[PDB]
Amino acid sequence: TNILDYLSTERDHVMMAVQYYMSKQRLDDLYRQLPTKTRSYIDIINMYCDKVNNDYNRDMNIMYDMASTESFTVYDINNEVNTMLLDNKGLGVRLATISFITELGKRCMNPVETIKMFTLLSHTICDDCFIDYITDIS
Amino acid sequence: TNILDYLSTERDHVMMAVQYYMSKQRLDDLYRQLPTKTRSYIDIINMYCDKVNNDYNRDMNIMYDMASTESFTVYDINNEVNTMLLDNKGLGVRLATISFITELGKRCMNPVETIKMFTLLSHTICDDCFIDYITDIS
Amino acid sequence: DIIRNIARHLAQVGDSMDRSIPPGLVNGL
Amino acid sequence: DIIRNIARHLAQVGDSMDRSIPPGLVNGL
Repeated sequence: TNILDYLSTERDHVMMAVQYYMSKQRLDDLYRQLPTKTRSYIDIINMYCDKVNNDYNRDMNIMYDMASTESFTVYDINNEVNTMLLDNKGLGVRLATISFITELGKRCMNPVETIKMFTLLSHTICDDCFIDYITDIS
Repeated sequence: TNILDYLSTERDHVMMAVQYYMSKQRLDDLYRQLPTKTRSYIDIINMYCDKVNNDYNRDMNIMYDMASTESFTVYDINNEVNTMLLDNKGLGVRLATISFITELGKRCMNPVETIKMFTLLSHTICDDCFIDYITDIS
Repeated sequence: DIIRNIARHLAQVGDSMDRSIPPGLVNGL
Repeated sequence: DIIRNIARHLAQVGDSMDRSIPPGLVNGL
């Protein structure tokens, strides 16, 4: 899953550039339009996931390198997460899952499959429990 | 298609924040990994689409406001574009289409449908003709 | 339909931008 | 499978981060 192995022809480079442009423009514009509340939540997720990534670096890295070794579906990642969040109502596990899914996305070169994963897993992560924490902290 | 009408509950705000975090992190990391060549192409697309947007502002705006009035599919947008690019081998039309599809994406609140559109239309836009221009200009 | 109209509009804008570039500076134009 | 192992790992990391926050500062923790 090395970026260079996906950028073999000029068409590959140009198509990457166009897809990046479209996605970057869209994300910048979305943020420009977001309510202050939503922006505050983004900042919290940023700061708290950075703490997980910092404080548990070696743990997170292990989880990444294990996901590398085996092949599995977005579906079953999702279902494995939903099971954990059912009986674990902690804040930490939700933050760690966001960091983990985010890393998985960084390692995925299929943009449609990536957004599908982010979209599904964001539904799973944002249960009543998570919403209560985020609104409490904010 | 106003952002506020999609952000009705706290769950809506938090899910938006998580999805933004994941997508932004992914895009930043992708750029950090891109070859200089690809980055050069992104800069060209940025500069040339900015020129279209500037020099033909009133034209582009009209096209946006018309797309607002009617409902149509990504499929038929795509096929309408492919038809134009078949018999029009100009640079301009390709740049204008990128700007147009990018705007459509900014106005779409469904992230999966948005990336599907960007992905499909980027394939259509990046024909041999476009690649020849981009490599010539770069 | 409308989609066709927009696409035609895009080609017209594109061609006019092409014609505004001094000839020779971009191969193919 | 592995997926289960990772998910279990995520909960362990999460719970340890929760326990490192002084009690009371976050409702529910």
